[PDB]
Amino acid sequence: SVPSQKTYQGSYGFRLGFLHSGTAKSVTCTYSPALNKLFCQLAKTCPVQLWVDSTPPPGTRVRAMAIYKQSQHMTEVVRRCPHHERCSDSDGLAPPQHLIRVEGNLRAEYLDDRNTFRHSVVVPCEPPEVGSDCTTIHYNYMCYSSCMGGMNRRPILTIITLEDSSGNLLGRDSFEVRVCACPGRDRRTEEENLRK
Ligand SMILES: C#Cc1cc(C#CCOc2ccccc2)cc(CN2CCC(N(CC)CC)CC2)c1O
Ligand SMILES: [Zn+2]
Repeated sequence: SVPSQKTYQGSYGFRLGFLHSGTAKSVTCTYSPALNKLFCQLAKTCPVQLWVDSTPPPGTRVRAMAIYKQSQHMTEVVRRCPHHERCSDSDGLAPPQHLIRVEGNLRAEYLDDRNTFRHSVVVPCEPPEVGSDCTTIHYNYMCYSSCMGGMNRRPILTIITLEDSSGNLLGRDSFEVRVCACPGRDRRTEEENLRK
C-alpha cells in the first residue's frame, strides 16, 4: 500500500508552518515555500510548526512518516541505509532503522507497522506555551538523500498527520525533504531552476 499525501485541514484547521531561515551557506535547515521543500543537514534540528484554528481533543496525536515521492518507488519503505542503521547513534528511543526522529520529547513513540512495515514517529498534540500561538516539533533526518542502499538520491516526502487517540485521521499536511551537506546552496539552486 501507499499512504495518502492529500492535504486535509479537517475540523480543526490543521496545517504546518516553517521558519524563515534564509539560504546562507552556514544554514542547517531551510524551507522553500515555492518548492514546498525542506532542505536540511544530517541529524540537525528541523523545527516544524503545527497550527490549528481550534483546539482538538485531549489524546490527539501528531505522526510523521516518510515516503518516496516518485510513484515507481512509493511502495518501498523509506529507511536508513545499510551504513547508518549500524552506526550506533541511538538516542535510546528511536530504532536505529528509522529515518525520522523527534528530538527532546520523552513521549515520542516509534512505530514499525505490523502490516506495511513502514516507520513513523508520533507525539501527543498539546496546547502552545503561554505567549505562543503554535506548537513546534523538532525533527531530525538521519540519512542523506544520497545515501547508497538507502534513499539513494530518490526524493522523499514527509507526511504529517493529526490523529485521534485511535489513530483515525483528523488532518494531514506534507512537504518534500532533501537531506544534504549544503541546504542553503541547494535551496537557491532548486529555486533558480524552478524559475528558469
Ligand atoms: C498547535 C496547536 C494547538 C494544540 C492544542 C491541543 C490539544 C490537545 O490536548 C489538549 C490538552 C488539554 C486540553 C485540551 C486539549 C490546542 C491549541 C490551542 N489553540 C489556542 C489558540 C486558538 N485560536 C487563537 C485564539 C486560533 C485562532 C486555537 C487553539 C493549539 O493551538
Ligand atoms: Zn545513510
